[PDB]
Amino acid sequence: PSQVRQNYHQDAEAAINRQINLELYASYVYLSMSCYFDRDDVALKNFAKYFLHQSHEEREHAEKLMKLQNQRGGRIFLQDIKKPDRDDWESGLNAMECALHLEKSVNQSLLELHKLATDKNDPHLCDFIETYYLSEQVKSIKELGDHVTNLRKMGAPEAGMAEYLFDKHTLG
Amino acid sequence: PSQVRQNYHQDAEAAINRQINLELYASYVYLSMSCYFDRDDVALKNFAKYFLHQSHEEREHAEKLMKLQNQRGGRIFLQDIKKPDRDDWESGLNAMECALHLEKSVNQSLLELHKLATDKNDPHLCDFIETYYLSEQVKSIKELGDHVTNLRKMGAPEAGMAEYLFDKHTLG
Amino acid sequence: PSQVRQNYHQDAEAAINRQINLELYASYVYLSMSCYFDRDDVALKNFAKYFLHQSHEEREHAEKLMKLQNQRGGRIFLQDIKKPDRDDWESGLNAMECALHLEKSVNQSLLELHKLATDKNDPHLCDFIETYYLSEQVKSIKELGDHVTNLRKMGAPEAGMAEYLFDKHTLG
Amino acid sequence: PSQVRQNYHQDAEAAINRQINLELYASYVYLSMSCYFDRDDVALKNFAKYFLHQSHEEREHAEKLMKLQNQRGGRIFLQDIKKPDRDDWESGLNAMECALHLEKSVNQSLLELHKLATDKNDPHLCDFIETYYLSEQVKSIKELGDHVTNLRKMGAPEAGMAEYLFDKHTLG
Amino acid sequence: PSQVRQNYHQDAEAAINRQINLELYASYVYLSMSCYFDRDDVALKNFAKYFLHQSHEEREHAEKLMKLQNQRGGRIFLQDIKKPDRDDWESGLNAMECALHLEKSVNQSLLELHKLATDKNDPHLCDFIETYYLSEQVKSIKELGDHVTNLRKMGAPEAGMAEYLFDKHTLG
Amino acid sequence: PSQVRQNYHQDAEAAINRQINLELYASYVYLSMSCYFDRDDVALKNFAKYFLHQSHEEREHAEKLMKLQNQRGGRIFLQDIKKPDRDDWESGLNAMECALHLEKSVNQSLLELHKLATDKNDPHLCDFIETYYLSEQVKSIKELGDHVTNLRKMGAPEAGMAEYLFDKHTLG
Ligand SMILES: [Fe+3]
Ligand SMILES: [Zn+2]
Repeated sequence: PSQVRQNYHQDAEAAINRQINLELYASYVYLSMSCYFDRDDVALKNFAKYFLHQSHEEREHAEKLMKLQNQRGGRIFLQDIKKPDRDDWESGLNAMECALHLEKSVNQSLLELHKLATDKNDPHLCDFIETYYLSEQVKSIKELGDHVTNLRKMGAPEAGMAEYLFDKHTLG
Repeated sequence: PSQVRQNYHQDAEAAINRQINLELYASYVYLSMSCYFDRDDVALKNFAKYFLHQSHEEREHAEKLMKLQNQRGGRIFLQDIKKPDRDDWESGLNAMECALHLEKSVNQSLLELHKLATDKNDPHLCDFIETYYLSEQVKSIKELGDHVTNLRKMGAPEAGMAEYLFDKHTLG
Repeated sequence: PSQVRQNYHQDAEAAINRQINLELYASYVYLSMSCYFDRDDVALKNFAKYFLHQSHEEREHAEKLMKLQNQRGGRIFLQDIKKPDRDDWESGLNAMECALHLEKSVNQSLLELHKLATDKNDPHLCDFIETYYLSEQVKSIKELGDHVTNLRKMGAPEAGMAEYLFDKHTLG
Repeated sequence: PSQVRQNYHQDAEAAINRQINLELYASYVYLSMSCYFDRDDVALKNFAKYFLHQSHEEREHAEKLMKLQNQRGGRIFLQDIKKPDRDDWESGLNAMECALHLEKSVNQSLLELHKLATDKNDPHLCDFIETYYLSEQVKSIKELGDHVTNLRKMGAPEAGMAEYLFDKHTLG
Repeated sequence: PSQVRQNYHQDAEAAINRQINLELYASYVYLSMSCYFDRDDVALKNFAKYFLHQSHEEREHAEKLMKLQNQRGGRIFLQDIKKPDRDDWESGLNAMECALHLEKSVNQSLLELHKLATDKNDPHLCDFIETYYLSEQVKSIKELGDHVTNLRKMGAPEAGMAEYLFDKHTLG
Repeated sequence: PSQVRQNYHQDAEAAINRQINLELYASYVYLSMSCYFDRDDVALKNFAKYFLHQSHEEREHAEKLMKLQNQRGGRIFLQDIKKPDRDDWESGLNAMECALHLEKSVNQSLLELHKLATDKNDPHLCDFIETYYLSEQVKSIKELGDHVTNLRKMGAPEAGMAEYLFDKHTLG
């Protein structure tokens, strides 16, 4: 056992590794979205910038989980970062909806992680999750819901000016 | 259900609405205290300023609860803000004691809210409450206890100079 | 009678208390509108900011009325702040129209207050009203009329881009 | 009962007093380590500075705990601060290992305190512990583990240049 | 013997260790006073700040004695820091009187230390004591006498405003 | 065919996608190395920082390849980022050797990419590779060779002070 490990259940370590993989996958999905919006035939620069920022934020969340794992004496066991479920995201609105679904799934994973840490009576793990990931997930999910709502009202994707003007105003 | 709603129990939403109403009522009570101390026949400008600041802080707490409600996909259902239980607060000491009682009741409501969020396994709600309201309630209750203790020792309300000097020194 | 009171009719005192309640109610209604526009399924951040500013301005108007009441030796008697007539304001255009109606009603109340103060020959009360509330009410009513006109011409709420672009340009 | 006390179990008060004593004892032990490394025949100035900083941080932790106890209406009951288990810490590596053991024991005490506060449904106490002591304990334990690991790899204490160079580089 | 030790009698080393313990005990007593004055039911913030400053100054005096012990080649042998004689100090005036008694006892200990260092013909120890502790003790004892005199004249503790106004003016 | 695509062979598109995957894998491997060196039982902060910087640089290289693919009208097709071949890198010297091998393999892939772009007569692709990846690969491979040489000469890993001093001086 690690010299620093204390009140850090093994299955909490495994859940943290799984959450690290999930955050890396979310970063990869956001990178895919950014790439799709950097396409010449999509050409939504602010959508691409927003999703690239989300990808970097997800990578930072993963790195923070790795730092937490090392802090608690757990060992990081990296897995394959699965490819995003598709390459063509088909619209700014569809990409925002997929990002909302991804952040809701990541929030569900973090909620299960917090539940596990509570069951194992790991107050530091619970505090770390609720301080650095749960509030961030709620804020990101609310922002994505706002984006999806605005795009839907604007008439996206059918209304071609909708996505362009959302790119300029909301994301620019 | 709201597109952003996740792990947000209906009764947690109802408790948040009730807490919003309670914070608005506390703001109204503090406004009443400030108005009472702005009276010509009371004329405690720093008591009035202190209670006006408390009223604005309570309004900000309510607004933050509304922001949380919207963040979690819950719907804000505002109720009548009941009038404060009295218009004449009868002294700086009595007003401070009533403010202490009000903050204790608001803290009890927040504690019940945290208990409900814990029973419903809403870690984000628990973290939000404990981060933005429980520490603030403890600090405010301690400050009000200090104010009441100092006013009682100084001889308020019978010692008419006690309230004036507390207004100038502690609240000024 | 208050030592500072002179040429302040009791019915003027009651009218000022009623106006304080009405301004607090207007603040509450504007807060409700801001909450509605902070919803994930509405997501009009500048509408929410505008109505929150209106709510804070109405609260400041009530605070100034209470300061006036204390200045004149009258006694502030706070009443229940009634719940806003609805929680779902159903559109930016509808919210602006309801705000216009609310400000017109508040202006009518202030006009009746000025008429009363003129009847009781209270020149200071009349000057206070016309200096701090009548001009503000006219300006706010004109601004709300402009907002409603622009939203109606834009095609709101049927034109989904109308409310979004009004949010960005006029309110942003 | 203190006028500010609310949802503060007496046994939580006793546990906080015990944690006060434990943090003061940790401060005393760190002071002893700093003194040992300020010895002419040890002469590790950065080890002494590091352990003096740890002692002052432990004293600040105890001060914050007593501020919390007063904030919650509990009564601080100070006990004898037991002398450190020894005066000669016999090496930088041994002192770092003893500091790691001390911080692990303090973290275990804080974990038991958080468990008790959770059992007594004291969300403010739990939040205070996790916000100000659990994260700090994890960080300090990780830092001490890093220091011990680096000293062991360097060959300390047998390799006499190991402790000196760790003093200069890591602690300097 | 320590390589640096020179003209440093063994009993001078023991007296320095005893004085280190006494200064740590004085720091602990001042910490207890500060905690008592941070209580909600006495709530004298400037009394608490003054006694916390005294506690930190006593800790610094102890640290300087440890530095002197190491400088002279003596070995620091820490003992249990006895708990303060009581937790409830019962008043600002009583706390100031107890602090005066504590500083006079510490001054007596330092005077005996200087007497011993003179008997052992340790001019450096005598100079260190008279330069860093005797003048400080005389100044602190005079300040505490002034505080006690002012509180007694003001009518403390019976005069409730006495302690509050001394807290504000002298200690604030 | 993309409206912007010109002189961009399908083989070049596929090779760019493969190089994107390889750069992402290199970033993942560097992240694994950084995490390994952030372990309590490794505790080489500058090794961890160096490998984290390498991981971020590899991610930036991948992002630049994605930008190039979109610029040329090719379509980014992301694949699974395979887990690094090991989790425990077992040494600073071993990690540097593995990084050298990884950068040599990435440089070989880039060289094959340049060979393909030359065979397909894609001068812009060749220029992009040789301007942004070949010089960087040569510089990184030389730096890693220098690091490995210095660690080997220092006696790493057997000389436990070797890795620590390389961490402080070369990487710090
Ligand atoms: Fe060196
Ligand atoms: Zn002293």
